[PDB]
Amino acid sequence: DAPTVPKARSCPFLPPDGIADIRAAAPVTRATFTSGHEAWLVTGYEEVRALLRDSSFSVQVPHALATQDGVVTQKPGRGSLLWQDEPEHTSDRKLLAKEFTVRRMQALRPNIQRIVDEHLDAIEARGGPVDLVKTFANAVPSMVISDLFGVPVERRAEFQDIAEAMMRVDQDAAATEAAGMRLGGLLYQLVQERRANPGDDLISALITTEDPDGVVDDMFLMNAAGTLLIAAHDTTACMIGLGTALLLDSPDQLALLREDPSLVGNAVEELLRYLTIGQFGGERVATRDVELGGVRIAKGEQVVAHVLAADFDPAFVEEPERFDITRRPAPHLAFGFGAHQCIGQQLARIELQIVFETLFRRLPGLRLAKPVEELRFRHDMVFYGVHELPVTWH
Ligand code: HEM
Repeated sequence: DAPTVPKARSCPFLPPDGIADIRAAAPVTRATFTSGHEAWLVTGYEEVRALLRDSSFSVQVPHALATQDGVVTQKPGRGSLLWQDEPEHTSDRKLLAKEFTVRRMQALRPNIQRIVDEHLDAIEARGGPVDLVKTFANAVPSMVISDLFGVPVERRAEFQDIAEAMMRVDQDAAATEAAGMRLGGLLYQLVQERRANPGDDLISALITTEDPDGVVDDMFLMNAAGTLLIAAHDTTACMIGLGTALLLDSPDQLALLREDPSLVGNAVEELLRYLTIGQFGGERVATRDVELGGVRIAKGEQVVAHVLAADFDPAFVEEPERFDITRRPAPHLAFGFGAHQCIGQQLARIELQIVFETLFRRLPGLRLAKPVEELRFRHDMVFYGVHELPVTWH
């Protein structure tokens, strides 16, 4: 009856205490997870990469281990990617990737600058103190996605409100469901409206993409839009909030940043590694027997890629436990690895670069409004973060 995965953090910016010792002894081991099911726990950097690169592992798992019951909820179909296996994941990712290009993401920089400035304009008009989460972390990323999707500015308010409601988690089952149906309704109308009046947005591009093959219908488009939005919003928001929190709690690194603004890119990469916000890790099931770190994984067995522990493997980086923005960026696993690796990562990087540069330049002497020990952390969420971040500035 294998030991329960360490979850408790005596320091909120750092991993659960017990994890380092498991990683040093047994980087592939057995554990009991939050559902009460026992699975393979993979904590070593090399092992977690080998696991994520191995296309023997399916993403269509028998148990949701991070959850109270082992119950894998309702899954989306073609175009949603997250729960697809090859060959259909892959060809559908390929279709998506044809239009959701890194070129298209780079082309969104002016948009992101504008959105970031608009939100800061609003923050500075009010003073002082504000909740950065509500007013900035949760708002910017969904607005970036609405530009990606061609949403005109008159339509932003509704999109923002619907995206936000979808995201929040002081909510019972029905409220949660209601928020999802309100979103799906919005995206269905958005799809129709792009079919009527195409534009230069991602959805209009997907509508006319080359589709041999017959697969891009309204359903496929709704699944892709919803997954892009969902995957892009809470993750980026968590990074903005936690990354700001960790920087404000790290006046040493922040000083290095103010002394040398060219460190923003490296800061963003060190923040990604340091926070690895997918705190519980990628869930896979073997579809054949596989050998991983000398240990044999049977067909049908479930495995949890603990990307957070891997991002602190001392074989990955030296003194993994210092938060050091001067590091030359290493290949962290915050965006995953292999076939399911974050498709929007170049966009997330651009957003975070613009956010952190603009935030610290525009609000100099930004400062926590309460102590760090009073902040409330996202203990049980798929994405780790803070619920609120009260701050003031000059
Ligand atoms: C800000 C930080 C973000 C993090 C830390 C993150 C993390 C991830 C991870 C860890 C995966 C792999 C999941 C797994 O292997 O189980 C993934 C996939 C995905 N991400 Fe991100 N993401 C972030 C931002 C974004 C943005 C801006 C977008 C999209 C516009 C995005 C869109 C997606 C999509 C559709 C997938 C699934 C890809 C597939 O399954 O083939 N993410 N993300």
